[PDB]
Amino acid sequence: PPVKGRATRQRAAVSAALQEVEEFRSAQELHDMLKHKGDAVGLTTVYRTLQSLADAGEVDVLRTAEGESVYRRCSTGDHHHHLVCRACGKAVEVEGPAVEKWAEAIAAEHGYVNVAHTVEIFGTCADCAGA
Amino acid sequence: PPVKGRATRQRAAVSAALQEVEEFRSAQELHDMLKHKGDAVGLTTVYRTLQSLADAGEVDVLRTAEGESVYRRCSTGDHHHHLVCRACGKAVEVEGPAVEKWAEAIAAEHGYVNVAHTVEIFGTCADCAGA
Ligand SMILES: [Zn+2]
Ligand SMILES: [Zn+2]
Ligand SMILES: [Zn+2]
Ligand SMILES: [Zn+2]
Ligand SMILES: [Zn+2]
Ligand SMILES: [Zn+2]
Repeated sequence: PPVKGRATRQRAAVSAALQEVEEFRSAQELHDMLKHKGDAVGLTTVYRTLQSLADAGEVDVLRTAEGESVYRRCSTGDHHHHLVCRACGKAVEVEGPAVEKWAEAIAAEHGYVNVAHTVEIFGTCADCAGA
Repeated sequence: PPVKGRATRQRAAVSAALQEVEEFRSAQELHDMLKHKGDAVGLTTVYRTLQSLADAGEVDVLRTAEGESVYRRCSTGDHHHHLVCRACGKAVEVEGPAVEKWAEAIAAEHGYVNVAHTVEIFGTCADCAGA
């Protein structure tokens, strides 16, 4: 995830941390993990970096049930949706043109100019049910 | 909108105020308009009664983009999704089988035991362009 400004070891470290993992996580959790592995990087610094990255779109955002935003550097850059298990945190890249066509159709029927769909599916793995 | 608690003027007043308005609105906005109407009801009371109603399923919840929560009453008791114009705040309920079929297919393919899909979509309506 290249940054608009000059690259610095803090930005490189947070980028390495983002690409290191695949689950969704907030600024606090990634701050914890980077400090524990030996980065010593600021909370507001990582917050600003992920704000800039989300503005660039290199990472994907998701508001949890409480409300806090979690972030995930997704491999696929095209339009896509994520199936997320809260017990595991794993994200599966799922995309369907049917929902996009439905959104376009309902927007046209209602005469709406632009459509910005917010779709998320929350579930549990089969292993989660098993003990 | 019956409330699980005993019959009191607070619950009746907040339920009537919610019924009168047909726009997604935050707890603070509901408290302010209730105060202006002369109810003189507490903000914590508004929050508690609103949470009780949301747990009862008689009301529809939604999370704002910035983080706050808005709530609205829809006449239909059946499951439905919402199109909400951020510029005006007006919300309209629709239902399309395609999202349900896609969710079922994804759950079957990935083996997820149970899933909970949230589909709330946003777009500007015609009067926004009109001047
Ligand atoms: Zn992705
Ligand atoms: Zn999509
Ligand atoms: Zn799981
Ligand atoms: Zn509704
Ligand atoms: Zn509008
Ligand atoms: Zn649905």
